[PDB]
Amino acid sequence: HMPVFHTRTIESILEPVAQQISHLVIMHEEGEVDGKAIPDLTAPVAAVQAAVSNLVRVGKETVQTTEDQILKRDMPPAFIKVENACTKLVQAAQMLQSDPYSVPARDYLIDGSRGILSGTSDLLLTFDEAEVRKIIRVCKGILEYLTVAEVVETMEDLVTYTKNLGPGMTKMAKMIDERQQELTHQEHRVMLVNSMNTVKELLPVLISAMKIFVTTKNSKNQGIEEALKNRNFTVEKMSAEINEIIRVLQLTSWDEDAW
Amino acid sequence: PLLQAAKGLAGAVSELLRSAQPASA
Repeated sequence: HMPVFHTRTIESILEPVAQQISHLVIMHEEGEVDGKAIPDLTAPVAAVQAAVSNLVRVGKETVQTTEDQILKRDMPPAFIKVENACTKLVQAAQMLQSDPYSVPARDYLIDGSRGILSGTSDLLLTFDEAEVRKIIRVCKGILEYLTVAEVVETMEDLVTYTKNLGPGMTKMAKMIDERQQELTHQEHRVMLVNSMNTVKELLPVLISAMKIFVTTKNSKNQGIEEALKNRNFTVEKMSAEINEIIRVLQLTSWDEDAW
Repeated sequence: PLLQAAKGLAGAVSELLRSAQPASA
């Protein structure tokens, strides 16, 4: 029933509130505590309404500013969730201001607080899925560009190829590095990291195979097909490493049912 | 930004739960 926090960022933001809810429940099992009046919660609830309203606007701005259709589809249901839970909190504060000892008002308080927790988790998760999709798009870009190696036959096209690829790789590596730090499972971290390391080591090897090929074509020594094949093998081993990374990232997410 | 907005909501809910504790206990 209680939501699962998948990344370290999400855990840091939500875990403490989840703990606070449990503390309140446990506190209420003690005889000295249950029976006591819940103080006036009008103002503290007004603060929550204000923060919910801010979160919904920021989310709506995030929905109207993105190309991510999956995001545009998933966020709204989460807005409905937190708003509904917020409504319960507002109701409970009303009930508790006339009857500070209501047991059903206290239940509304806990249910509203739990609902906000899970609605916020869902929202943070959706936003996290989308960030991961951005990383996957970059990897997929690099994967596509790796096949451009097949149309490179001149030394000039090679220099262009190298100019364009190097920075794409550097950017992929940074994103993977950032991502590995969000993960809660070491299994995935080392997979991602070792794969990225292998692709980085293969780059100069690919660029060298492409050069040998161009040179051979020019100089004409007859060994052109060996050169092509070797270049293709390199592209092939790099492409498999990247596909592995894409797959681990997809495994590291897709998490919620939504989309 | 979204992350800061969620931190603010988590903050408001924590303060609310803390205020719900009896005066005093």
